[PDB]
Amino acid sequence: MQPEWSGDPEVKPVFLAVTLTGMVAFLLMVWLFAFYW
Amino acid sequence: EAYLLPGETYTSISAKIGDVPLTPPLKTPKGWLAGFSVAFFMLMIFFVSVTWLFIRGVGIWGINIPVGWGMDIINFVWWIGIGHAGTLISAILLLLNQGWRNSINRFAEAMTLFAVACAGLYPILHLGRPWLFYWLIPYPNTHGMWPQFRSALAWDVFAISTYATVSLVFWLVGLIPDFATLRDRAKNIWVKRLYGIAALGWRGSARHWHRYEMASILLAGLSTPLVVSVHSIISLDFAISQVPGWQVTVFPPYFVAGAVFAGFAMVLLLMIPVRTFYGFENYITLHHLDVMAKVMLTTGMIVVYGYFMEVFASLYSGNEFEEYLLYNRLFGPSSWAYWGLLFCNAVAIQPLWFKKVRQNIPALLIISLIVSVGMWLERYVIIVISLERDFLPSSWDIYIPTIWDWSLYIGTFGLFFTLLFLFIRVLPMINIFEMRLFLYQETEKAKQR
Amino acid sequence: AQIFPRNANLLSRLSIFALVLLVVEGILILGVYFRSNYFRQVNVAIEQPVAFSH
Amino acid sequence: VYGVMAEFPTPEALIEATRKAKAAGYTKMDAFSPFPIEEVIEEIAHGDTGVPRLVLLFGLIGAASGFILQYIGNLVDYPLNVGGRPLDITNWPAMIPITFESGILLASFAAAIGMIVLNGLPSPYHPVFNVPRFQYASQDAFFLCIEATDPLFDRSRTSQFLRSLNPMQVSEVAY
Amino acid sequence: LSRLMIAGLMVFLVLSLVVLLAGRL
Amino acid sequence: NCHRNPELYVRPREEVYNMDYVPPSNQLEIGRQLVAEYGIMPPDQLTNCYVCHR
Amino acid sequence: IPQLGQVQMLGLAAAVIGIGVLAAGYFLSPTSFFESYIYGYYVAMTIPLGCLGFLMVQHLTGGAWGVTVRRMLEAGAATLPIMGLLFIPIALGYFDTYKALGLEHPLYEWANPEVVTPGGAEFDPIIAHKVPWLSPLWVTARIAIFFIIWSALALTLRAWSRQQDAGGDAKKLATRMRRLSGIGVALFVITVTFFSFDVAMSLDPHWFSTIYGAHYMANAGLMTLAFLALMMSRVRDAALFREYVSVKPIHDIGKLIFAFTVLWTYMSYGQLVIIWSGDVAEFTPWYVHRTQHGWVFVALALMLFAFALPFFVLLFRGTKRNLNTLATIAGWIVVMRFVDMAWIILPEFREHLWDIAITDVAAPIGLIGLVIALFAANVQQAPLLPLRDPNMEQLQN
Amino acid sequence: IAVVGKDQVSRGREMHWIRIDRYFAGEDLDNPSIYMMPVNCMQCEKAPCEVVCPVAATVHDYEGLNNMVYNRCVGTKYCSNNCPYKVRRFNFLQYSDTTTETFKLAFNPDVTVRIRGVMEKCTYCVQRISGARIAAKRAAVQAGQSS
Ligand SMILES: CCCCCCCCCCCCCCC(=O)OC(COC(=O)CCCCCCCCCCCC(C)C)COC(=O)CCCCCCCCCCCC(C)C
Ligand SMILES: CCCCCCCCCCCCCCC(=O)OC[C@H](COP(=O)(O)OCCN)OC(=O)CCCCCCCCCCCCCC
Ligand SMILES: CCCCCCCCCCCCCCCC(=O)OC[C@H](COP(=O)(O)OCCN)OC(=O)CCCCCCCCCCCCC
Ligand code: HEC
Ligand code: HEC
Ligand code: SF4
Ligand code: F3S
Repeated sequence: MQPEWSGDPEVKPVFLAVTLTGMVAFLLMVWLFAFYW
Repeated sequence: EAYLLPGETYTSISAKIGDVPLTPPLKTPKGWLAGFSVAFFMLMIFFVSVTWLFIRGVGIWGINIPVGWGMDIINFVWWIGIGHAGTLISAILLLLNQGWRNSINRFAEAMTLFAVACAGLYPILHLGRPWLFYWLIPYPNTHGMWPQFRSALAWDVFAISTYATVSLVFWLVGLIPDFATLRDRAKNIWVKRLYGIAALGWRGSARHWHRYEMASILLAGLSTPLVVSVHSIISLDFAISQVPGWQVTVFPPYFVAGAVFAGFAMVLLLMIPVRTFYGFENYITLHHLDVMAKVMLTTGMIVVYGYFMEVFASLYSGNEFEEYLLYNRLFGPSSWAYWGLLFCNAVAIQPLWFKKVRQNIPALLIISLIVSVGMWLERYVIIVISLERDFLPSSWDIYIPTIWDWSLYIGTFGLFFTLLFLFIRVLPMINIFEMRLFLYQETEKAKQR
Repeated sequence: AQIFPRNANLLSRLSIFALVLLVVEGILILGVYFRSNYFRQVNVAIEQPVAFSH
Repeated sequence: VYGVMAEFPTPEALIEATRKAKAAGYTKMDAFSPFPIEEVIEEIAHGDTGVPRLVLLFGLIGAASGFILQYIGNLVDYPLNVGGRPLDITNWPAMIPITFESGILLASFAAAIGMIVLNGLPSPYHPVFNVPRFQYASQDAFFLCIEATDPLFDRSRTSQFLRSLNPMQVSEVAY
Repeated sequence: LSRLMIAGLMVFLVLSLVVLLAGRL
Repeated sequence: NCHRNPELYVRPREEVYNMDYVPPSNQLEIGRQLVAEYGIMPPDQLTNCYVCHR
Repeated sequence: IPQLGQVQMLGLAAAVIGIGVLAAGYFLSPTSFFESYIYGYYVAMTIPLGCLGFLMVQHLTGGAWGVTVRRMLEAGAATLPIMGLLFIPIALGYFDTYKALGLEHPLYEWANPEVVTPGGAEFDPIIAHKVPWLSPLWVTARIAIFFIIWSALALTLRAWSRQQDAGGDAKKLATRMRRLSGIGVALFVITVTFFSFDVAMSLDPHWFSTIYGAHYMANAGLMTLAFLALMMSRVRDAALFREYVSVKPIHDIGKLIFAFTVLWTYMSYGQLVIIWSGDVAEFTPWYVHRTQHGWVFVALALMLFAFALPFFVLLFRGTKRNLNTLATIAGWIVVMRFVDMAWIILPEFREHLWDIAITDVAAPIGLIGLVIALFAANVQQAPLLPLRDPNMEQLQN
Repeated sequence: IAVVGKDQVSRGREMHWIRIDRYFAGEDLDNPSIYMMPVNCMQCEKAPCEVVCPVAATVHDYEGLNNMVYNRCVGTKYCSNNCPYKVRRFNFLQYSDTTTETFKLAFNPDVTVRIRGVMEKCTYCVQRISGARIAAKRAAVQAGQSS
C-alpha cells in the first residue's frame, strides 16, 4: 500500500525541511548544554 | 447470554451514545450536577491539603524514623494498581479477540488515565523537597551529575512517564473516529471545528482503516508488556530492599495480579451505575458483568496463592526475622490489617464462584467495595507492618497516620471523580465505532449460523 | 470542505511545526537564562564602598 | 472533477459494488464506511501498511539509546561507587528496565505518528465533504469514490458505470 | 509548504542566536 | 574539569609571583611532570563528594 | 495416522536407547543414575502437566486454537497416571532402600538421618527445622495426593469429551467441563507449585524461592506449546485437520509460544534482579553455584539462544503463520528448555560443567521418548477435532 | 545536630547520629543484666542505602567512607528504609533554629546547618578527616616528598 502522499513534488522538500530543522535544533542544544559554559 | 442485546442499528448506536455529549449546557441532568459538586468539594479539600503540605512539610504526616514510607506510598500503589484493569481491557482483550471489550474499553481506559494522573502526584508530594523532582530525570546541567539508574525509583520515573504517554496516545487514537461522528452531529458551527481539529479530517475510508487497525494491534501489543512491567517495577522497589517482608521473589507477578483484581472491582463499582443511569443496558449486558466478575475471581485467587507462598516461605525458613514477621502480622500491634485483609480478599471472593452471586447486581457491588478496602489493607500490611519492626529491636516504633494524609486521600478521590465527570460530560463514554462494528460482526455470525 | 477553508491543511501543519519550534525555543531560553552572565554575575564590575583599584 | 461518489445504502451493497469494480479495471478508488468492513479493505487496500517497519526501527533505537544512556551516565562520565555494585558490563542487571521502557515508549510514538502521517491524516479540508450527504457518512452511510487519478476516468463514463449498479445518489465530488 | 517551513526555521534560528548572544552580553 | 585534568593548569610554583606567568607551549608535558612530582591524586579521589561538600 | 505411528516408533526407539545407556551408567555408578533420573523425570513431567493445564485453561476460555488441539491435550494429560509410577524409583532413593541398590547416602539431604537428628554427625539445624514437612513419608504422601488429583481431573475431562461425541453436547457436558476446569485450575496451580518445591527446591534445603514453581509452570507451558506445534506439523494431513482447520489456529499458537517465551524470561529476570539487588547471604549461593565452573556460559547461552533468538524470529506475522517455520522454531525451543532445566537441576550435583555425565543426557531423552510413545498411543484412541462441539463454529469463523 | 521538641520525639523523629541501646536481657527479668551498646553509621563497604538512592546523594568514597550530600538529597526517604541499623535521621520539619542570634554563634562553621527535607547520618567527623588530609598533602608538597 502506497503512502497517501506518494507521487508528490512536495515530499522530498518537506522531508528535507524537517531534517534541517532537526539538525539546527540539535546543534544549538548541543552548544548550549556542552560548549557555551 | 449474549454481549449485545438484539434490535440495534448503526444509526441507533450513533444516536444513543451521541446524545449523551452534545446536549445543551442548560439541559445537563441534575444528577451530573450533584456528582460534580461533590467531586469539586473534595477537590477543594485536595487543594487545601496540598497547600498546607507545601507550606509546612512532609512532617504533618505520621511517618517517622523506622517507618519512612507511610500512607503516601500505600495510596500511590493503590491508585497505580487501579489502572491495570482498564489497560487490560483496552489491550489484552484486543489481542485475545474477546468481544466484550467493545462496550467498556473507553470508560476503563479513561479510568486508567485519571488513576495514573492521581498516582503521579504522590512521587512529587512525598518527596520532602517536592520542587526538586526533576533531579531523578536525566537533564543537561552544569554540575555534571546523573541519576543512579540502579535504584528502583529511577525505574519508577521511566515506567510511570512511559505508561502515561502511551495510554494517552492510544486513548486519543481510539477517539479520532468518534470525534468524526461528533463533529458531523454537533449542529453548532463553534462546537464543530473543535471536534473537527481533534478528528484531523478522519474521513473514515479504506486505506485509512487498514493502517488504523494495524497500528491499534501494534499499540495493544506494546502496551501489554508495558503495563506488566510498570506494576512489576512498582513491586521491585520493595523487592530490591533487604527488609524481610519487602524482599519476596513472587512480588512482581503477585503485584500485577493484585492490580487487575483491584481495578476490576473499581470498574464494576463505577460501570454498573453508568449502565443503569443511561440506556446502556443493551450495550453492557449481564454477561459483561458476569465475565468481569470471573476475571476478578481468577486474579483474586492468584493474590491468595501469593499469600500462601508468603506464609510457606515464613514457615519454611529458619530465620528469626521471617518468623517474627509472621508473628507480628498475626499477633502484633497492627494485626487488624492482616485479619481484615484475610477476611476481605479471601472470604468475600468465595461467593463469586457461584453463578447466582455473579448475576446479582447488588451482590457484585458489595463484594467490589469489600475488595477495594481489602487491597488497601494488603498494601498497608506489606509496607507499614514490615517497616515497623526490623533487625534491631531497639529501632522499633508504631506508625499512626494523622489527618492530613487522609485529607490527601479523599482529595485524590475528588480529583479522580471530577476528571471522570468532565470526561462523561464532554466525550462519549462508549466507543461509537467498534460497537457498530460489533453489530456487523454479530449479524455476519448469524448469517453463517 | 464542509466546515473548513482550503488553507486549513497548511495552517494545521504549520501550527504543529511552530508548536515544536516554540517548545525548543522555550527550553533554549531557560537554559541560556540559567547559564547567563547576568544571573551568575560574571564580568560585572561590582562597585565597592571605597573604590579600591588593584 | 475530483471523482464520482456512489452513496450505497448497506455494507453488503458496497462490497458487491467494489467486487464489480476492479473487474472493469477501475483502479485508484476508495470506499468510505463508518467502520472497517474487512471485506472492502482487503479488496482495494492490500499490501504492507508500513507501520511495523517504523515501529521496529524506533523500538530498537529506543532500547539502544536507553542502554547507552545508562552506560555513559553511570559507568563512564561520572564513575560513582554505590553499594559496591560493579562498574562494568557485569552491571547488566538493574540496566534492563530503563532500556525496556525507552524501547516501548519510542515504539509507541513511532506507531501512532506513523499511522497519522502515512494516512496523510492532518487534512481538516478535503475535496470530499462537498457531497451533500457525506455529512451522514460517519453515522450509517456507505460511499464509493473513483478518483480522477484513475487512468480510465471520464465524468460521463464513470457516472454511467456507477448507475450500472443501483446507488441511492451518484454525485460528482469536486475540488 | 516547504518555503514557509524554511522561513519559520530561519526566524527561529535568528531568535535563538539573539537569545544566545543576550546570555553572554 | 581541573580536579580531573590538573596537568593543563598546574604551574611550577611561583604561583604568587606576579601573574605575568604565561603557560609554555609544551604545557602538557610540564603539567604531567609536575603532577607526578607534587603527588596530585588521580580523579578517583579528587572527584569524591566529601572533598568539597560536608 | 501413519505419520503418528512413525512418531510413536521414533519415540519408542529414543526411549529404549536412553534407558539402555542409563542402565549401563547405573552399573558403573548407582548414585550417578539416580541423580540423572531426578533431572530426567523433572524435564519429562512438563509435557503431561502442561497438557492438563492448557486443556483446562482452553475449556475456561473458548478459542479456535483450543478446539484444534483439545484432543491432543487430552491424550498428553491422560499419560499422568503412568508418570506417577515413574516417580517410584526416586521414592526408593530417599527411603530406607538406601544402603541397598548401592546408594552410599540417601538421595535427599533431609532423608539422611544424621543431618536431621540432634547429636548427628552433621546435624545441620536449618534442614532439621523442616524435618516433619521434609520427611520421606510426608513427601511421598503429598506427591501421591497430587497424582490422584491430576489423574482424576485428566481422566474425568477425557471421559466427558468422549461422551460429548455420543450425545447431549449443546450446553450439557461443555458447561460441566468448564466448571470442573475452573475449580481444577486453582487445584492444578497449588499442586504443581508444591510438586516443584518438593522435587527440585528441596535438593538444597538452605535456599527457598517464592517465585519458584510459577517459573516451572511457565517452563512447562512453553515446552508443551512447542511440543503441540511439532505434533501439528506431523498431523497436518489427517482429513479432520483438512476440512476443519485454517491458518488462524496456527497463528494463535505461534502468538501463545511468543507470549510464553517472554513470560518465562520475565519470571527468570525477576528472580535474578530481586536476589542480585538484595545481596542477602541466604539467597546468594544458588546464583553463585550457577555462575561458577563454566555454569556462567550456560546462563549466557540461555539469555541469547533461549530468549533473544526466538523473540526476534517470532516478531514477524510470517514464521508463526507458516507451519514449517513454526515447527523449526518449536524444535529449537524444546532443545533450549532441556538446556534451561539442566542449568536449573544439574549444578546441585555436578558442581562443574565438564563433570556432566552421559547419564544426564540419557535420562531426559529416554523418559521423554516414553512420554511421546504413550502420547501417540493415546491420541489414536479417539478422532481429533470432536465434530460435536458448540465451539466448532470458531473453526469456521 | 538540631534539638527536636518533646512532641517530635513522641512521633519518633529525634535526630541523633549516635544512640546507646539498653537491652535488659537476662533470666528472671526482675533482676536483668543491663547491656549498653553505642550505635552509629557502620560505614558498610557494600551499603544498601547507597543502592536505593535515586539522585545519588549517598555514594561511597575512595577511602571507604559513606558520603551523604545534603544538597543532592531530594528527600525520598528510601535510604532509611533499606538501612538495616536504622541510623539515618530525616529533617521532616525545620528543626534548625534560624531566628536566634546566640544559637547561630554556637553552630560550628566546618559542618553545614541542614534545612528541612534532607537526610542526616554519622559522617565519621569528615571535617576532621578532610582537615588532616589537606594538612598532610600541604606538608608533603612543601617537603617535596609527595608522601
Ligand atoms: C524481559 C523483557 C521482556 C520483553 C518483552 C518483549 C515482547 C513484547 C513485544 C511487543 C509486541 C510486539 C508485537 C509485534 C506485532 O505487531 O506483530 C504482529 C505481526 O506484525 C509484523 O509482522 C511485525 C510487526 C512489527 C513489530 C515490531 C515491534 C518493535 C520491537 C519491540 C521493541 C521492544 C522494546 C522493549 C525495545 C503480530 O504479532 C502480535 O501482535 C502478537 C502480540 C503478542 C503480545 C506479547 C506480550 C508480551 C508478554 C511478555 C512481556 C513480559 C514483561 C516482563 C514485559
Ligand atoms: C494479564 C497478563 C499476561 C498475559 C499472558 C498471556 C499472553 C496473552 C497474549 C497472547 C495472545 C495470543 C494470540 C491470540 C489467541 O490465540 O488467543 C485468542 C483466543 C481465541 O480467540 P478466537 O479467535 O477463537 O475468538 C473467540 C471470540 N470471537 O482467545 C482466548 O480464548 C484466549 C486464550 C487463552 C489465554 C492464555 C493465557 C493464560 C495466562 C496464564 C498466566 C500464568 C501466570 C503464572 C504465574
Ligand atoms: C503451564 C500450563 C498453563 C497454566 C496456566 C495457569 C494460569 C491460567 C490463568 C487463566 C485465568 C483465566 C480466568 C478466567 C477468565 C474467564 O472467565 O474467561 C472468560 C473469557 C471470555 O470467554 P466467554 O465469552 O465468557 O465464553 C467462552 C466460551 N464460549 O475468556 C478469557 O479468558 C478472557 C477473559 C479475560 C482473561 C482474564 C485472566 C487474566 C489473568 C491475568 C493475571 C495473570 C497473572 C500473572
Ligand atoms: C559527589 C558525587 C558530588 C555531588 C553529589 C555533588 N557535588 Fe558538587 N558542587 C561543587 C561546587 C563548586 C558547587 C556549586 C555550583 C554552583 O555554584 O553553580 C557544587 C554544587 C553541587 C550541587 C548543586 C546544589 C544546589 O542546591 O544547587 C549539587 C547537587 C552537587 N554539587 C552535588 C563542587 C564539588 C566538587 C569539587 C571538587 C566536587 C568533587 C563535588 N561538588 C562533588 C559533588
Ligand atoms: C584547577 C585550577 C582547579 C580548580 C578549578 C579547582 N581546584 Fe581544587 N584542587 C586543584 C589542585 C591541583 C588540588 C590538589 C589535589 C591534591 O591531591 O593535592 C586541588 C585540591 C582541592 C581540594 C583538597 C583535596 C583534598 O583531597 O582535600 C579541595 C577541597 C578543592 N580542591 C576544592 C576546590 C573547589 C571547591 C573548587 C571549585 C571552586 C576547586 N577546587 C577548583 C586544582 C583546582
Ligand atoms: S546508613 Fe546504614 S546501610 Fe548506610 S552505610 Fe550507614 S549503617 Fe550502612
Ligand atoms: S533515598 Fe536518597 S534522596 Fe535522600 S532521603 Fe535518602 S539520601
